[PDB]
Amino acid sequence: LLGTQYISKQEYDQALADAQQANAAVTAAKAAVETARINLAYTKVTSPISGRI
Amino acid sequence: GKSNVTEGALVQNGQATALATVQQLDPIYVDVTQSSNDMMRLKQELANGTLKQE
Repeated sequence: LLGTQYISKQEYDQALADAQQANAAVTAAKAAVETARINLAYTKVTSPISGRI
Repeated sequence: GKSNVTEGALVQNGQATALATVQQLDPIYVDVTQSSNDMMRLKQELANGTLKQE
């Protein structure tokens, strides 16, 4: 729509924000998955050191 | 100082054993054990009198 009629630079910006805004939440949850995963496959091995157990 | 922990050893936040010991030796403190009754006479004398100081 940009350059076309209805776009209403404000409104497109409104969604583009929503784009901007939503994806940020996307980044947010991804960590949530991340924090969990590192809390799930976290278990267990082991002391980053590789040695006689 | 030394390391209370080697690499890989798990730790918690503000946990009981600090990991390493920083220190500053340029100045230093000496705690002087003084007989309780003693220092009495000290001011006891320093007003006694006499005694004096520097």
